[PDB]
Amino acid sequence: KIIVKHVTVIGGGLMGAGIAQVAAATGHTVVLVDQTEDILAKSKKGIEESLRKVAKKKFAENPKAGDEFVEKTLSTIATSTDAASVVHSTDLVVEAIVQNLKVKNELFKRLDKFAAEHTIFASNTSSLQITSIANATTRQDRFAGLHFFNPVPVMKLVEVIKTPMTSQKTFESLVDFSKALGKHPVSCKDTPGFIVNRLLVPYLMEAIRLYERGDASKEDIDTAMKLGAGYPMGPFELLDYVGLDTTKFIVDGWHEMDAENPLHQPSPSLNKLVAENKFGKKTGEGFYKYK
Amino acid sequence: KIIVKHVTVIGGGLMGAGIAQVAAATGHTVVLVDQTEDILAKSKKGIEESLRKVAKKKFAENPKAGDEFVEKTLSTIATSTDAASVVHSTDLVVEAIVQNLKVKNELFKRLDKFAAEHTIFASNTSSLQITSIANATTRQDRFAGLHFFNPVPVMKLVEVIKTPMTSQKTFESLVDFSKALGKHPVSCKDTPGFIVNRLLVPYLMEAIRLYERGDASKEDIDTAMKLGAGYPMGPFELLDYVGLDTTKFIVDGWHEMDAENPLHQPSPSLNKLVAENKFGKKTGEGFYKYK
Ligand SMILES: NC(=O)c1ccc[n+]([C@@H]2O[C@H](COP(=O)([O-])OP(=O)(O)OC[C@H]3O[C@@H](n4cnc5c(N)ncnc54)[C@H](O)[C@@H]3O)[C@@H](O)[C@H]2O)c1
Ligand SMILES: NC(=O)c1ccc[n+]([C@@H]2O[C@H](COP(=O)([O-])OP(=O)(O)OC[C@H]3O[C@@H](n4cnc5c(N)ncnc54)[C@H](O)[C@@H]3O)[C@@H](O)[C@H]2O)c1
Repeated sequence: KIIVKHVTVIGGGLMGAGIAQVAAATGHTVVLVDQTEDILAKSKKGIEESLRKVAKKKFAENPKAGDEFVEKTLSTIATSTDAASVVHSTDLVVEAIVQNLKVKNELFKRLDKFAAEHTIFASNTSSLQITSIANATTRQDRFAGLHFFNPVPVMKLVEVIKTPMTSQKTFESLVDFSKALGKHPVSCKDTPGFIVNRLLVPYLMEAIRLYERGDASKEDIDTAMKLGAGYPMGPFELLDYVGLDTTKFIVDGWHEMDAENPLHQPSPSLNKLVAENKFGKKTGEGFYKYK
Repeated sequence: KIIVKHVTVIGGGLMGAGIAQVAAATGHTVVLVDQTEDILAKSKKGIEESLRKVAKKKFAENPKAGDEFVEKTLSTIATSTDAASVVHSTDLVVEAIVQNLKVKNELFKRLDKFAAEHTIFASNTSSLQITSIANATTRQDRFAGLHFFNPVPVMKLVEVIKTPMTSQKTFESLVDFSKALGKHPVSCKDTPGFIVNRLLVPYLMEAIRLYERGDASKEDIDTAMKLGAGYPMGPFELLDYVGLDTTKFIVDGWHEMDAENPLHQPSPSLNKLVAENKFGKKTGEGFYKYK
């Protein structure tokens, strides 16, 4: 049982950068990876900005401290464009790149040849079976899902996904790692949607359908779930918040592998909006318009 | 323009007593109806204790005002075992009794002939279509759903259901009444589950099925939805809170009405717990053990 000290995060987007940020802020030695240096420098700048925002709202009584915090955490975030150059000495690889099974497998297959014997491989994906990706390597015992939620620095939850091949040693390691990041880990098999998404998304789709049916208004559905269920965000504010494109993606997928399941029939409204580039808060408009 | 001032509540259970308490606590004259004097004496005793509980905090700095509040509210709640005798000149009849369609229709067909012409009829039912009960009277235009949530005096939401026969005058009357109770009304057509239950129960069942499939434990699933979706209670904690038998009854109804919808497929575990009289908190045990 080895303790994860060096993390190699692959993906400089919202998730990857967040994962990198939290790992470094909790003492882990990180190497963020992306295709260009501009992508990387820009991703790291976002980390700094986010971290400084944290600093002020924690070290407001001694900026001198907040500065050390931010530079210390930032310094342990090395960067590289070819992950193959650092996996030979890394303890864990957390992938958070484009949802393309082929590209992911090509990545992990090559990474398999460079990685150390102990090195563990994890994917933060939400629309692919960890198993499909793990079979690109001959490291299945050290392969598993490590699912975070945006905004990673804030969401306390982390789903540790166990394939039929994940060893018990790999599992305890990521569980331990999850606690080391200050997050709370849960267990789930390699089933579509895992826990959260499997229970959130189908619900988000139902709300949409109740609206399309004209049974009630969006504003009302949102009020109904917030007040009658105590949810932080109404379903339509949540859809716009997590992305309409992101949502449609996971659902088209589920629908694809089970065309007959009613829980995944596509929504004309969600499609139209998505075809119109109205992805929610990201694009300033989804089911609602924004500032 | 009908302004609801005199309200007749039929049913002194958890929902009934709660609806009467709030109505009376917000300046409306109330007549609570039930089958026997003891029932009534107990319902009114609970209302009095709930109010005291509040008044002992709310008026800590004003004991006198606190008593006046409790007495005035209490004395604005009359009791009776003869509904027909009360609705002679009432403005609103809110029904919250045993979930038997046959019994509700009889009660309403009868009340319909004694109530004043302007009296609006409403049902707080969760497992019946308002249209059905409405057609037991010849006052359908004055018949609607007025759905509250336990604990009534706390939950600020109220679903105002309008059938395709309900008048706008009626709808608006109940919307103003809702605000008068200090609640926040939302509109939904007469469709099974309306909004909250229609979007919450099937989710709760999906949580149960995920567990029945063995994909994840109840504990992790609840932790997952709380930390990952910010929900106040995990689906299992919530299931024990709302009543496994209550939950079950609704789902069955939907299953009977739609025997082929997979969202209403019975849950072996849910049926077992009910069969073993483990309904949740109101038993000390359901999916979990309490106190
Ligand atoms: N958006 C969410 O809240 C959320 C939650 C869970 C999971 N996910 C999934 O996690 C992934 C992370 O998404 P994101 O929002 O950060 O997106 P993003 O587009 O901002 O970041 C992805 C990054 O992957 C890089 N990349 C692509 N191919 C690469 C390769 N071969 N080598 C190195 N880098 C490569 C891209 O240049 C890009 O910067 C997505 O696939 C997404 O579906 C998203
Ligand atoms: N229990 C819940 O959490 C919950 C949540 C939502 C909706 N509901 C619905 O709300 C209504 C209220 O349920 P409750 O929890 O207070 O139940 P309850 O069984 O505690 O109360 C019902 C009351 O109705 C009385 N009653 C029955 N038939 C009657 C009749 N013909 N005339 C007069 N009184 C009669 C009973 O004596 C009893 O006091 C029901 O229709 C129920 O399906 C229940």
